[PDB]
Amino acid sequence: APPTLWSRVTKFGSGWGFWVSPTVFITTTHVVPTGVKEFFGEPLSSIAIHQAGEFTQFRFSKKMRPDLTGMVLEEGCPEGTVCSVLIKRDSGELLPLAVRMGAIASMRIQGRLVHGQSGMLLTIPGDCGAPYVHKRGNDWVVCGVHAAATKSGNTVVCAVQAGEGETALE
Amino acid sequence: APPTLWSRVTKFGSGWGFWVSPTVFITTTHVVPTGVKEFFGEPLSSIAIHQAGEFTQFRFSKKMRPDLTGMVLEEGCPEGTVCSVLIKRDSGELLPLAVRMGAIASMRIQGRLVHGQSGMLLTIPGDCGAPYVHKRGNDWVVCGVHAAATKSGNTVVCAVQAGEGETALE
Ligand SMILES: [Cl-]
Ligand SMILES: [Cl-]
Ligand SMILES: [Cl-]
Ligand SMILES: [Cl-]
Repeated sequence: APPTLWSRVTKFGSGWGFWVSPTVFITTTHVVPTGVKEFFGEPLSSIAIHQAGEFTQFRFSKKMRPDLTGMVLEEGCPEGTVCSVLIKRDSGELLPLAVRMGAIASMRIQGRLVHGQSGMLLTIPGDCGAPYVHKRGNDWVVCGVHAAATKSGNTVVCAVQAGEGETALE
Repeated sequence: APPTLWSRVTKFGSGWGFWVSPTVFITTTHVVPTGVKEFFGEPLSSIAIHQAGEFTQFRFSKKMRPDLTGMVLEEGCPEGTVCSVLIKRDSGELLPLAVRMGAIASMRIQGRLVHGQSGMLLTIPGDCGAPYVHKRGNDWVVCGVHAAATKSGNTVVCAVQAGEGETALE
């Protein structure tokens, strides 16, 4: 992952989020701060906030990152796709983790149904919101945000956009 | 423009629209058929319909074009960018037109304020909805939908997504 791609990964709430474009930010629902009247200084009424399970998207009225090109956001990826989870730590450390993605499904996690994609590491709770990306040609695609990990044994889950289709369970 | 890119350009209402991804379709507001209860066989309540001036986006619940990758949709492009307007005609003829893009502004056109970008051809009314695209590296970006042309003298306008910013007038 190049520096500019890492620059999209952004501290947010109790986790992280990701600038898909100058105005679009995605993150994991459970890290979104509660009881606030603005995000990044913008009043809530100036933001189109779309939340479905553990997937949250903000579309700001203001260009927040005019330095960035738009990039492609997809609903997960095909079985077996190798992605990178672009984890930043509070210290500043970068920890890109390779993951081989599995099935898209609605999965019960900590009492809630979560629409997401599981994968096997080839994480810590503070990492939630980190993007799952993969390279397509010379460009990068984002396809989920980090939502859960097993206590051991190398399974992770990213939340993905809402959407039903023939390749997903359901 | 490659065949797959052309394949996204789709007859719609009194004009055309464009598949940005398997679920996202953009078109020009004035070509959207009136008094219907579905688009492409999908009931309106199953679609997230976002309309701002002459820019209309549909996000379907069903994957309508699962053959397609997502591609980047931006709000217009920098001054001077050479785009291609991917015009299909009812006969099947392809007529890609080169255009050098100008200012993004809210412009009065036929009595209505239209948020769009003007450009100079380097069209017919039935062409409305055709995408304005430009190549970035090895990939293509869409940045507007055809909305208007001057009676002569080689000016065109594409509608663009809502959004204010330092490079646009307003
Ligand atoms: Cl690399
Ligand atoms: Cl920009
Ligand atoms: Cl070419
Ligand atoms: Cl697909």
